[PDB]
Amino acid sequence: SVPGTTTDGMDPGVVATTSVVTAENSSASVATAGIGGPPQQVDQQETWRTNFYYNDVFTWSVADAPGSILYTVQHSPQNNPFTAVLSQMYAGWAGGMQFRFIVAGSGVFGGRLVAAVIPPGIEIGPGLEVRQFPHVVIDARSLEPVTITMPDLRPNMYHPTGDPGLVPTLVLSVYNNLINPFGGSTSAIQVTVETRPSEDFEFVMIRAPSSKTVDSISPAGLLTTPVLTGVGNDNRWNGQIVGLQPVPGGFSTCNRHWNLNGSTYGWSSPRFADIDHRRGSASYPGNNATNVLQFWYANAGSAIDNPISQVAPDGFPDMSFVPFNGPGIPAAGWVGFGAIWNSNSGAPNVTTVQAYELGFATGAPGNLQPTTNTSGSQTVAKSIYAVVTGTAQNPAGLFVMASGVISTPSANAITYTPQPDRIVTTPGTPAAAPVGKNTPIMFASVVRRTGDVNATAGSANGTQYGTGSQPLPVTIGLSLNNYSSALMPGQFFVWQLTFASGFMEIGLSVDGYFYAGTGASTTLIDLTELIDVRPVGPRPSKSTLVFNLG
Amino acid sequence: TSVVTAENSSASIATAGIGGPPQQVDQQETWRTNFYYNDVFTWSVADAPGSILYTVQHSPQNNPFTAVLSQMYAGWAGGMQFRFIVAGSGVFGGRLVAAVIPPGIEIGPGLEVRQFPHVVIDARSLEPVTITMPDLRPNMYHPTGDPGLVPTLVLSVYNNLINPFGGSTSAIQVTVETRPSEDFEFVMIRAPSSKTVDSISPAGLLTTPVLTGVGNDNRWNGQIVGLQPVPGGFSTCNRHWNLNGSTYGWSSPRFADIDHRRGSASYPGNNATNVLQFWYANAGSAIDNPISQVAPDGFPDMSFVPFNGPGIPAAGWVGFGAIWNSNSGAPNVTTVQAYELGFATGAPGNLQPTTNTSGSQTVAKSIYAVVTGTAQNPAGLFVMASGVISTPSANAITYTPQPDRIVTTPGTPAAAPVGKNTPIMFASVVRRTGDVNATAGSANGTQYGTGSQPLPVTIGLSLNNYSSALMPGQFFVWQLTFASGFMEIGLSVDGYFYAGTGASTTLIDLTELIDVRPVGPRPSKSTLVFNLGG
Amino acid sequence: TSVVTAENSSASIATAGIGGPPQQVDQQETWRTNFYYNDVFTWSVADAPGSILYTVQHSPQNNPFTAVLSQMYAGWAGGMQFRFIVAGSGVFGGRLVAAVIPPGIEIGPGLEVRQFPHVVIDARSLEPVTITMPDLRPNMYHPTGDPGLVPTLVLSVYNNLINPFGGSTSAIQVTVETRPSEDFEFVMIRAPSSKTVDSISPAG
Amino acid sequence: SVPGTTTDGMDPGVVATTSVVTAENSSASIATAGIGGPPQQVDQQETWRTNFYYNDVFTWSVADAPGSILYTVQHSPQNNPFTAVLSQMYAGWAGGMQFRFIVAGSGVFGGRLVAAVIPPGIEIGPGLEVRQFPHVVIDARSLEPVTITMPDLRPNMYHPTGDPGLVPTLVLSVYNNLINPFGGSTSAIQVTVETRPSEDFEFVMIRAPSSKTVDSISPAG
Amino acid sequence: RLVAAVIPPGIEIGPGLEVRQFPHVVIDARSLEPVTITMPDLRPNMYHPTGDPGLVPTLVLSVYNNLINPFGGSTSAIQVTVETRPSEDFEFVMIRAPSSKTVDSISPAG
Amino acid sequence: MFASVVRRTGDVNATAGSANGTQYGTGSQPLPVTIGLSLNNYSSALMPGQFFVWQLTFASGFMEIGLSVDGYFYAGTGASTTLIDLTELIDVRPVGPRPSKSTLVFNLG
Amino acid sequence: AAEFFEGMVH
Amino acid sequence: AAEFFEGMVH
Repeated sequence: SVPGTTTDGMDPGVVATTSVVTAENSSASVATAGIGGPPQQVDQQETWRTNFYYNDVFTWSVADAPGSILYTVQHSPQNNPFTAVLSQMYAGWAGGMQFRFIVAGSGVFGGRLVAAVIPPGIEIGPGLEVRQFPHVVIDARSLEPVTITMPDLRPNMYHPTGDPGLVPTLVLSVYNNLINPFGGSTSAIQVTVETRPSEDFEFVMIRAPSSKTVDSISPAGLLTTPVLTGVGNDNRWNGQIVGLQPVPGGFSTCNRHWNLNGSTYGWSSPRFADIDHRRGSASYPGNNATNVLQFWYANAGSAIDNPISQVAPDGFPDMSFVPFNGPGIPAAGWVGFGAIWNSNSGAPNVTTVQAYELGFATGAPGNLQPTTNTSGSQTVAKSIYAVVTGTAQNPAGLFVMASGVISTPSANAITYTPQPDRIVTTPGTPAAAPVGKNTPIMFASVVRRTGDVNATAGSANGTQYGTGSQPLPVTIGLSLNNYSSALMPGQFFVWQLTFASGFMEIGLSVDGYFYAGTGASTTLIDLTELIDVRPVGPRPSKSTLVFNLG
Repeated sequence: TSVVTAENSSASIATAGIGGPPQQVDQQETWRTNFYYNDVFTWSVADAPGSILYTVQHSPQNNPFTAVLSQMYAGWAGGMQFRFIVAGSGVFGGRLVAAVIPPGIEIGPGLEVRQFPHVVIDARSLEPVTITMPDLRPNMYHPTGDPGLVPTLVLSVYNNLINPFGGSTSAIQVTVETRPSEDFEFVMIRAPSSKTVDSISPAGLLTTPVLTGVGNDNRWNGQIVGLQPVPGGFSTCNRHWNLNGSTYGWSSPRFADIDHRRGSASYPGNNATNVLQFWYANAGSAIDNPISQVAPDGFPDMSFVPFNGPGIPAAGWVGFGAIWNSNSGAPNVTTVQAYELGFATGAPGNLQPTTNTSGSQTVAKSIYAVVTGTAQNPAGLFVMASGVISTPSANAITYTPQPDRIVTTPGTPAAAPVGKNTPIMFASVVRRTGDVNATAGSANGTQYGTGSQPLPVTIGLSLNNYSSALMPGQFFVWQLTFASGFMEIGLSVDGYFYAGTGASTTLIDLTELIDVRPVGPRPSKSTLVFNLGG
Repeated sequence: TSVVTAENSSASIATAGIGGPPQQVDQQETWRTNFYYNDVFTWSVADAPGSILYTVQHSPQNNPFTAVLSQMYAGWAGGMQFRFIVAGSGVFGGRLVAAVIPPGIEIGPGLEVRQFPHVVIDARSLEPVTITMPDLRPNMYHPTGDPGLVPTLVLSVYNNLINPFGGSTSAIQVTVETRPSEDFEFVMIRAPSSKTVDSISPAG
Repeated sequence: SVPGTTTDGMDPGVVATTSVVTAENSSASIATAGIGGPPQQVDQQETWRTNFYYNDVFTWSVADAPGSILYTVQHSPQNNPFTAVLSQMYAGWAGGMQFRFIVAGSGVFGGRLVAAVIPPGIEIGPGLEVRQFPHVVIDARSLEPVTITMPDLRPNMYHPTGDPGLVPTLVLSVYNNLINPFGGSTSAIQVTVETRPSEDFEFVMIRAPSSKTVDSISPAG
Repeated sequence: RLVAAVIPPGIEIGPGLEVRQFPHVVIDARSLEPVTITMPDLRPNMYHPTGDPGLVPTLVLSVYNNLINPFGGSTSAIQVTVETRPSEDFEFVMIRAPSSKTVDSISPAG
Repeated sequence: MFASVVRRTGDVNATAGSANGTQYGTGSQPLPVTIGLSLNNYSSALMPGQFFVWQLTFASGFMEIGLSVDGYFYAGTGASTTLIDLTELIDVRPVGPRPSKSTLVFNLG
Repeated sequence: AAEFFEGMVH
Repeated sequence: AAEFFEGMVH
């Protein structure tokens, strides 16, 4: 016989049954699931259902308090690779599954884990105490694998693939803390999870391959490898993303943002076309209409032609207006090439085509103040250069290109634009909060400036980074598809970026924000050696994402 | 229900034991007992007797459920059953032959399918006709990754199709269905994340919203609302990528900026007050562009329109931008205006439009008066990549650009009509300077700006290589479903799009469009359908 | 005359015993052995391949006699048989597909009916084509008032309709008929004056 | 032949007895709790009786002198999550409880612990000398769990739910100092306590739940 | 712990090959006796010609869990040795002259 | 004691985390606790010389508090005067009667 | 309970 | 070797 230190692919190890594996459960599961017809893929000699195959891995740290969850899965055919392959060509399932755990530790450590199976109706949250359920305790010095079987406890006859209903949940948490008696640098171990279908698992209805469903597919296909190291732009400017930078404290950007549910945070449908308005006053300071600065303003609520919200026109930048007066150009901000045009079937004015600074002002045309809230405000635009002709008509509008730049006087270092203390906020939004050690992340890119035309990534002074919230391919992939059931609130969908000398994990919550395990650092992480992206799955927000950089 | 087994099934089971025990062999499974859809092809009145209409090799990809199950197995063996369903009518006549060809024989015009063992298919048969293809292989099994030699099923014409009624209908659709044989099996389970090398297909680049939602063109970032065909042909190479990983020209697909650094500047008139600024540089001096040296990124690819005085020129490319000096330059305050960009020759004397890129020179003349005019030798332009089209009055002129106005480089292929198929050109709603409020309602027709291909497609095709995804001589075909009609669209190997509208110049509106669906690679001799609601 | 039973009929009979003994189950009854008219639809020359022409959900209202008998029973279970009769002519061409869609799948333009288990219907066929829809349900029975999840029968276009003669006629009528299966039953008799909530129709 | 590195939810491990566990205690307890009627909730195959469930966790460091008190618990049906729910429909209780201890150490440490049962009437605090009671000594290198039983030593015939009376107390102390022979920053281990009713725990007299409620017994909620 | 599996022919061997979703064996770092696994002949031919064998399987050993030193310091590496032996069904078939296709035309080892 | 953000008469706009400092006012008991203590009697729940202990868990650490017969609350912290943040609190679990001369565990990490 | 499985078996 | 020919014969 094998001496315990080598294990076969069909060897479960020890068997741990808590209280839910009963004979009547299996007898009621087999007999009732015959409403779908005769069972399919039921042959207890095939290689795909006799061996254990790889599902997952996780890490167990010394600093993990008792009662913290390390691994959770709902009951699904996605927990085994071959049933996940076979579920695209079937429309129903029933039965249970087996989970094999191998602890990669030594006989010098200490500590215990605990595993339990939760009934379908119980909410999996913060107030769940899994040590007051029937459970089983596993030592950290175990050499042979331990197998736990989760049965199918359901109130319905079978599980449709597009609508399973209520399912049980397997939870594995910390019983007692991990102890290393020598101390030092070694403070974590690893546990590997394999899976294998149970003897009473089956499929029923044949259907068509790659058929559509009433539920939702996993959000792994939108974020591929060309999105980061190639094509893919920002939400505010059409420039390729170059790097990744964290923020401390959080932010709230609500212009072109889409939730996991299909909904927008106000105006600005996601396409960099143009900015147009039909109502708004025009004026100019001074007694002479020569070499002046044009002054256009209109209240929030005058955007009748916007089909989403009436508060702002389409494609408007969500920047607070920095007040300036005189020939000195403003710092940062949003400036775009534009002109003016008059109402009542009117042609645009020839004599005034100039770059204007866009923003929201308070108390115009008197003392102009920056504003953080969009409700009860008034959109504004004023020129930075001198034009030779001014208009003073009450009906007037704008014509500004959607792509823009930043205006800076000195242009040596400045500051990444925009800041979280400058991004405006629509009514009804949830704000970013750093949970765990994970911090809100904002994508960085390269945008030209008015102070220097040649803004190349290299020498001749350090470059400036514009920051946008989410990529425009990602926003397109969420503006149509609804993901109410793809990811439960309270956790995030985590990927795994792999560089040439390290790896990091990035997340995506239900709020549409991205999380990384940066901690308290504000260093730009340049994405130049990144090769490939492999998705992982749904991970709880309390867990720490890795930051192995060389 | 009876299941058919192959003639070589006992030798096929035994010799596949080098891969282990057989997997997924259960004769009562629902994925195995029923026939499911595979493909479709066309039988035409112009097909000579002895012509090949359909050809398929033995593979586990000619079934929707063995293709899903082949993601987790490194090997297969066994036969496969085919079924043919003719749409047909009782007024037609003609027969077809289907036979299995052993390995080692050519498939071509010299193949005599009528002297193999065959079956005969009628043009007006209601019940389907069935033929079984065995696994005649020189190997013990077929490993997934490198199978070996396989038989091929060939469909040919016995007697040509006849329509004694007359005109209109001249083509029949035939549907192929497939279920596996009794002796089919899998061996040697593997990781599903392993070798993901599956026939790369250009089907996922054109989905549904691309045409009834988000999606832009290569000239403007405007919503595509209508397709317009043009008979005769056209040539465009600005952001136009073909099916290889290559292109002919500048301007990588992003509407970010137009930036150049070196180039002379001048202005007419002896007074520095209310003039039209004129900036010009020759072709070949774009050092900052890493793709092509001909033009900076974002420069338009239409010709110049020769105008003078205070009249706004018809059509063209106008954009909001400014001038800027060199030597770590900041732009001048008193010159921001709309500038009309294009290609011309003989500047600053007689400015003439040009067809070819070589021997030309880029120019930039302002359309509105600017109070200051510089004359410095080092100068450049900082213009937004998104722009509008200038117009003297509002009206509705024409779709722009015309196929003769587009400037192309040497070495560019041209789109040509093949049969009744005619190259098309995607349109969009854009703004103008003659009327800012270009609402798609009353007050005359709106302006249409026309490009080559959907920018989205270019984005998704510039990453991958599609050299073997489409065999040359065919198009990749989609089927557009409207509310009261349906249409068919093509995509050649050279990056162009076609439709079988014939010699017509009427716009087709994508308002009642519901969904798209991929068809596959189809030969160019077959006319694409045009059964529209009118 | 042979009567067709469903593939899931033995599990369907046993799990409906929570409603009591089965009612109106007599295999020699004249309301049960014959086919009767249900509906009619149109197949046009302008229909693209892959378009849906007919869609019906599993219900005891797709038969004139099970709809009368459902006024006095609070529950039903079992399958139902469909039949298709094309008016047609010998100068036409084109085929159709019919398949049963399980619960949980969309019915829409992206549905590929030709890769389900299906039957093929010709434009010039004289004898009718028959398909059986089983009761694939996640419940033990279907209570009248709130049934639950049901399968759906979908008719689509395989090859488009062709008229080589020319003008005038460009549309075909197809008639649907229905008789119940061997495993259909009722449970739990109730007052006929009770809940009168029946699909309100603007026909009267 | 399962190893000691995997422990099952019904497994007590090694049973460590003490001289307070006597047969006449059990016989007297049952025969005098019989004045409340027949015993209730005494089915031996129920899931809430057969499994151990979590109670507490505490820390043992190298700086704790011998005689230092690490863990105490008073005898009550509030120590188990399921006998606290069942006490809302009854007016009395009688019987004992089992306590399971798991020490999370390694084979390189040293040091020992001590456990004893304290009869009612004795003040629990510092200066309570545990090693001069009948006691059990448990090593820091133990791999299997150790379970001892606290019986019901009471001067009443049953415990009323509002007013139980005098109860015994389980105290765990330090026998010898914890030793790390390497020395450094790693000087602490953890012990987990779980609980399960014993074979003679029962309730007696049923009553309405709309009587003296759960907010009048303990201020836990 | 480590992990070992046999890869059938036709599959590309490199980074991204997921070994734990094959049928595999897990070996601990504290094992004292040697562990032997057998690679069989999974081939699509009837024999392997000496010049041109054809498609062959591949044996891959990967990392299951990270190596842990609880003391911590400079000693973080161990070594594994591989040895080989023919199985009970290995054989040759057809004799030929050694002055045929030589040893310098088969592999460029010399 | 139990701290609370209370506005001041020199700046009525000031809230928690403001740049001018945070103003705190303290009380002995929470209001639901003293409401529940005036409706019931708990003589037969705690001997003099005992605490009723609750375990409070956080995102990082956990601490214990105790309630005496007199109605005061306690925590074992020694001589430190630092405010406990009590923002990332997760769960509260009862423990029961314990001796009063026993140190309540206080580690935030 | 036994009659249910007995009827389904029979 | 004998089992292979035996299976093919049977």
